[PDB]
Amino acid sequence: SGFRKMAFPSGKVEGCMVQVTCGTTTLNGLWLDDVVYCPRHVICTSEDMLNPNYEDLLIRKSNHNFLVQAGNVQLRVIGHSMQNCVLKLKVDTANPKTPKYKFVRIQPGQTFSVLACYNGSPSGVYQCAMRPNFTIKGSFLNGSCGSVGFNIDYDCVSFCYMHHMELPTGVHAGTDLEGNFYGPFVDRQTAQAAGTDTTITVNVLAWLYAAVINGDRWFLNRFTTTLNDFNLVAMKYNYEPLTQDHVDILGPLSAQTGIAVLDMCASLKELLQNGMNGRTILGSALLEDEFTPFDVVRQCSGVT
Amino acid sequence: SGFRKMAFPSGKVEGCMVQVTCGTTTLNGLWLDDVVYCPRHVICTSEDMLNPNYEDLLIRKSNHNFLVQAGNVQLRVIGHSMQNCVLKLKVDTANPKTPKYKFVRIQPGQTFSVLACYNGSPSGVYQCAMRPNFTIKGSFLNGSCGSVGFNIDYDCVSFCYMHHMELPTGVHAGTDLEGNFYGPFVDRQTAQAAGTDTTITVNVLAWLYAAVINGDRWFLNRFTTTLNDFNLVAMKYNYEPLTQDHVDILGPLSAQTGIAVLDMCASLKELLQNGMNGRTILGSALLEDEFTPFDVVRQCSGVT
Ligand SMILES: O=C(Nc1cccnc1)Nc1cccc(Cl)c1
Ligand SMILES: O=C(Nc1cccnc1)Nc1cccc(Cl)c1
Repeated sequence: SGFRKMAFPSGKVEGCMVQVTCGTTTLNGLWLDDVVYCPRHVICTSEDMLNPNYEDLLIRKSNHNFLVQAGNVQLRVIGHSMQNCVLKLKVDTANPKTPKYKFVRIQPGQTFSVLACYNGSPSGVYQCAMRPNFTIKGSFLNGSCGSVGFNIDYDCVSFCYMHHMELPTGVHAGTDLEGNFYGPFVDRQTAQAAGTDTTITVNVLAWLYAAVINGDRWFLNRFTTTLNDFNLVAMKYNYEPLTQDHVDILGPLSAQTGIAVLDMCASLKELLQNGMNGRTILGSALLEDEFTPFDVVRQCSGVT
Repeated sequence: SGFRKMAFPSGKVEGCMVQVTCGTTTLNGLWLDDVVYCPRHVICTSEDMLNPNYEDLLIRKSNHNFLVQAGNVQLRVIGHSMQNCVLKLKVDTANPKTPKYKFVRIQPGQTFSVLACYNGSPSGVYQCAMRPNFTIKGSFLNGSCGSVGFNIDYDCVSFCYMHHMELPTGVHAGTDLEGNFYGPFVDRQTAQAAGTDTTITVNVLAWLYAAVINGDRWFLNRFTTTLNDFNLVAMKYNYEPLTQDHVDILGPLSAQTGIAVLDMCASLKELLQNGMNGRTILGSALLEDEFTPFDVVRQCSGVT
């Protein structure tokens, strides 16, 4: 029992972190096989960041200008290429620590672990959700760029995120490992509108099932609701509309607890309309949305 | 910017996890050098757990009865010994993945990362605080015993905790790596009183400084207080009494923000007496106490 915001074990990802330097900028790279991936803004200077012409900035750079260091060993760069907002540096040595890996583009509302790094060295690991508006509320400082987000299925690391920037609002933006930004963001030092965010309804419901499994049941009530009635409440409280797909994904949790999904929706409806009344659920005084139904089943079953 | 409940990178600890089986019980062991450490209750059966005579149960066991598996390789056990509530299994092979390590007994209120494991395999990593009452509010299932808590200072892993049991209340109890329980707990299937817990005042204050550094300043006020006046409020709200040692430890955070420690104490006093008024601080609707001043400085400075 007990429920924590649990990150994946970061060992397989720590073995992939390197330092990338170009000119006066140093950030993190991910070394998989004979390729080092890093944000393309490593090639910029303070004069460039307002509206960099990346194609032009990269033309002034040669293989020898990209200094890649993995701990104490220097990697030899034999090729460089820009793919969207990421640079791919071909190196002459395949990473002996390369795990089984995939590059995936996660969907908004899905979760992942972030291994925050500075100068190619890991500082910490935390669990994140990709917000419905494609931002992440992380913990990153200048130098953390190139830190990656990932999920692990037994021995395969699915990399889903690479950190690129902090918006003027303090929220974070980045790309998939093909350099495609999540959201409307561009890698420029400019004010950029993050769209209206909503709460990930299916995750809140999954976390309410996690609460029930772990003994916190005060919020359960004698009511039920329909998808339509619930969705009017979700609309009013800036919650993502619930669909039958979401109900279907909550099936295992519904089967384990014996509480029908629409009955849990009626609990959530009462928590939205009345608040917590100074009470807590799994140590929280607000409705948590950064656990998916998959995360709940995995944590409550002990998947390694 | 941003503030997360950040765990240490778990790679150095994942390389130490093994599976320990004795009879019909399987749990986790920590393999450091040529020694495997695990909870001594691995030698019990369901008939024994109410009041095991560990000395007697261990006498019926030989080196060949302790099956230690590190992934796919079996380790050869050449010695066994009980030290307090831990078994030390001498193996003929030193762990090639042994990092620089220390065994430390942490103080209540200090934090650490837990690498939850099942059958010698890591499932996840999370940050914990040792409660003032020597319990930990973790996430552990049956089979998680032997999972360890640790801190990392550059390349040295200070192991501080090994998981032994879940109390009937759902909170967790365990030992240091010499087998000494934290708190009054004994490794028996019996109801055991956890003492009255309090909130870790110095940590809440450290987290209020983390909030200020990251832009959340609404709670700051025009008031100040004394250690004595604050301690009367702390007494009323079951907060640990604040001492000059705690104020001294908050010195760096006080210097960085320019907010005197007693001024931050007056903010905390108003939050205790008036609550949050439906507002949040660093994404939380309650006062967080699982970040030490050291954790705040480290996260806000980027120590790797
Ligand atoms: O945000 C940037 N760095 C940073 C700082 C703090 C936290 N995370 C990241 N650098 C940057 C500046 C302007 C545009 C771009 Cl793409 C990158
Ligand atoms: O608690 C025990 N296991 C467990 C289950 C769930 C979460 N954490 C641990 N086993 C045990 C039973 C009785 C006394 C002792 Cl020391 C150990």
